[PDB]
Amino acid sequence: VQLVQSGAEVKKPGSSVKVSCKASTFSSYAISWVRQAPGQGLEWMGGIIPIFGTANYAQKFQGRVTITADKSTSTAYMELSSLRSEDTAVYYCAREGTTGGWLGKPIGAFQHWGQGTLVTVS
Amino acid sequence: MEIVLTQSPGTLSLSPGERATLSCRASQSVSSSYLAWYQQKPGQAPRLLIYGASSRATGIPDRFSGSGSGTDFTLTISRLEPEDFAVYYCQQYGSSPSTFGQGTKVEIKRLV
Repeated sequence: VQLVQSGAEVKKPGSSVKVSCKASTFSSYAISWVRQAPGQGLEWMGGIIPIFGTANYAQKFQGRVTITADKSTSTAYMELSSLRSEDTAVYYCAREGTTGGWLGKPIGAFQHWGQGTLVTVS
Repeated sequence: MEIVLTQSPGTLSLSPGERATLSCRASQSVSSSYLAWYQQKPGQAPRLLIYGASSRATGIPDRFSGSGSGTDFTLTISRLEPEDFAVYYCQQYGSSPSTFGQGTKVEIKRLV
């Protein structure tokens, strides 16, 4: 289980950014996005179970975050629009742990994390 | 209404070998003790230490333990090793949205 994210981005205020996370089962477990600013700790944005294809968002980001997934490429995506200086952060994709294969029960907490993607808003 | 988690202290300054006790207080009782703890070192992703308030994640050493229920949770490192100076976060995942504490930095005590 490895999560590998897209590279750092520097963005203009008011633009949108889309970050990817490639997993290396994919369709059956919850993938979340969590961000972290310089020097707000960690902050949960939303999550997606790719098999169901729909996302759940924190109300804080509703209306400007889009979380999608692609089964063939084993890739999750987070798009964040209308960027502001306060959105400068490392954005992480995370997957819940399991006690196991299919003998494992999911345990909710984030066992697996991508390396993060720094998004800087000028 | 999201559950807010507040950690204390903001910074804990200790020497190697000392016991570290970190607290996490929730604004509302955490459903099913679905509470986790993470370690993070600078420029690295977080690492899961504890889930379900008190269960150690795979590969996590015996000196880490978690306890608590309701609104008060504690992560204890029984004897701090040098590799344990880091930031620690708590997280609840019992209710939507999942939320995290602001982090407690565990750092080495300044020279006398």
